[PDB]
Amino acid sequence: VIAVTPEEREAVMSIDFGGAYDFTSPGFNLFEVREKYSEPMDAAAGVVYNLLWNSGLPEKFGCREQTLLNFILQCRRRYRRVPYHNFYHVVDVCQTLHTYLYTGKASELLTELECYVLLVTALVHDLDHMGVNNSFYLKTDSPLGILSSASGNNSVLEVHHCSLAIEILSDPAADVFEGLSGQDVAYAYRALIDCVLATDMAKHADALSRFTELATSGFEKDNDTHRRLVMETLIKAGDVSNVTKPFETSRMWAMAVTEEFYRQGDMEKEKGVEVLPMFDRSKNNELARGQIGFIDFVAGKFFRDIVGNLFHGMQWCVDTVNSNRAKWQEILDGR
Amino acid sequence: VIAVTPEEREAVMSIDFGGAYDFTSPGFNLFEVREKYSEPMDAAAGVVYNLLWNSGLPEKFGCREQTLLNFILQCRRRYRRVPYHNFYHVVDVCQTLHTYLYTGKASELLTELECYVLLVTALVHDLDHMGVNNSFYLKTDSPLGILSSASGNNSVLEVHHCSLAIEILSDPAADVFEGLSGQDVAYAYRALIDCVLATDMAKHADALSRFTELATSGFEKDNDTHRRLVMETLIKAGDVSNVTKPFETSRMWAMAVTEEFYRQGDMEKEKGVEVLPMFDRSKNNELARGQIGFIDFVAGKFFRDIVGNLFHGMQWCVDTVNSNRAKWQEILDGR
Ligand SMILES: CC(C)Cn1c(=O)n(C)c(=O)c2nc[nH]c21
Ligand SMILES: CC(C)Cn1c(=O)n(C)c(=O)c2nc[nH]c21
Ligand SMILES: [Mg+2]
Ligand SMILES: [Mg+2]
Ligand SMILES: [Zn+2]
Ligand SMILES: [Zn+2]
Repeated sequence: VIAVTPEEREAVMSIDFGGAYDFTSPGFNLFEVREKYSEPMDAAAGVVYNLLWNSGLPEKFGCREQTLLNFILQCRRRYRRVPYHNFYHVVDVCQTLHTYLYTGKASELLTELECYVLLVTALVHDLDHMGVNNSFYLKTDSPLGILSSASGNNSVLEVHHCSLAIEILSDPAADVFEGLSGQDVAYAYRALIDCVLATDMAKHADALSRFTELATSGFEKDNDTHRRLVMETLIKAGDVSNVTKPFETSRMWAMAVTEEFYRQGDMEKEKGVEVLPMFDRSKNNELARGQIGFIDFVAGKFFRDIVGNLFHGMQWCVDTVNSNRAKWQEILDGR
Repeated sequence: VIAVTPEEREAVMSIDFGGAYDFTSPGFNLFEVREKYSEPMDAAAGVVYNLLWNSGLPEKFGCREQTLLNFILQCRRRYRRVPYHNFYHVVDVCQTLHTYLYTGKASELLTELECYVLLVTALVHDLDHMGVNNSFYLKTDSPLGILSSASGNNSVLEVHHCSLAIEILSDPAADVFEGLSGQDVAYAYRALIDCVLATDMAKHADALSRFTELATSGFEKDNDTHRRLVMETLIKAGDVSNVTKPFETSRMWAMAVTEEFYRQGDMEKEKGVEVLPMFDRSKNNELARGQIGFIDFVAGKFFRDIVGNLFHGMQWCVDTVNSNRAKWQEILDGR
């Protein structure tokens, strides 16, 4: 086990935000932080450390300050230098989930322990992502794809993310569940795992269907399964929240996603496997049309459905994705 | 990636066996090597390097000498200091499989590539075993157990071993599949994974059932699935081969298995969960009783069945397990 050094912790703690940022606000722009600090990775770690510690949740559940920081840094160490699925993506999902829980009032549907676990889970949900999706592993006969097929689980990356999450938390120095009872620890692990596994987009249609059925049948807060579905739906929302952010911020995320997809396509061309147009740098896809498509077919539809049927406090997400769609449409009609 | 140093390789190559051992013989006794050499772990690594390199298979498939040695050492690094599931167990399974393939003539049912992959697989089949079985993870609500429940695969340990095998092989310096074509590499990985997953004893009955059907319908060497089942059955045989070795050697293995089981039992008592008789140190069970039970209802029938139905050249395994049962019975009747 490679321990986190005092220098590494000090590099994050020394970051001075000068009270010029509201990490609890939906308007927070992580790209601004990345551009204004010479050490963007330390600054990013600082954003989540500040946000999580200041929430009072870690302290409430017996997690020490240093343990929380070590956890954040151990997670960071496991994210690669890819265009999109890097440390910044999970910092963003974590911060975004905080806004859904507290600014969006989703915390009213969960216990405090579940809110804590959901925020922690955001940081481990994409561990060791290599910039290629599950399909790539299966199409290229990659070892990880072969193992997933033989073991009987199509969630290639998600099970991998869970395994690494368990590895990180097995270290006493980074165990953010260190203050929980044995019963709560087992409960927390299952919730964390359920949430990470729920991010597999191959389960999207079914996930949305189940959420809708829960909402229409009547949410019962005393039902652990109902609350679990809420947790899974929230992390899914954060995972596809890029299109619900202020236009300019949404575009920056889109350019990152695009470059990552193109790099996967470059690898697929080399391996002689099928390359979907959206992953092909040579088919000059239009950014605007692609964003309108993701909004209409996936993300916009998802937010309109979950906000309209249960997460009423997250209306701003819908108003913004609708506004962004109109802006992209305007761009299309202009070219 | 932690590279293997020249000094580490030198420590293995400096081991002088002289001509005191025949690593290709069913009579080879690994305990003799362990007891006599001051650096038993280096000597054990030397046994496998000598056996595998001198087989001609690594060279035939483009595996370089240093690559093979690095692979052996990378595997060794991942075995823990537990009583039974340590590096010596996999060295034993590897050596035993060689005897089944060449002394037992099982190589006649496989391609040379499959023989090579089978031998390599023996070294990675128990990577990072912690001295407790799959049941332990489930009974104690361990994170790995929870992930298994959520993922759908009950072979907790075996999937883990495969994951680490993939990790080791991802290193160009230890990639023993480095000389294979892309097609053969994918084939090799699937075979290795199938074989490791086949070692989960929870699937024993089904594994034997399918093997029997293979014999019932007729083995066809040109059928890739038939040869795959042969590979899986052979590694299973090697895995439970302790009872087929010369009595004194078999007895020493039994002592190691027993102590590991007792330690799992001690841990279960500390966690407040059920402890089965076989794992209870406090009952002071007779070594002979446990071996007779294992022979009578598991290993005994298994060898009699696979040898009688297809592996006819491995008759000595059946003859020895029968003579061993008789000796255990005499130890009991004498006490
Ligand atoms: C990255 C991917 C899993 C989800 N995702 C995304 O976040 N944005 C912004 C997209 O435009 C997009 N298009 C497909 N998938 C997408
Ligand atoms: C390690 C275990 C799963 C297999 N195994 C074994 O190899 N020996 C020698 C035993 O006596 C035994 N008893 C139960 N399982 C056993
Ligand atoms: Mg993901
Ligand atoms: Mg095993
Ligand atoms: Zn994600
Ligand atoms: Zn084994």
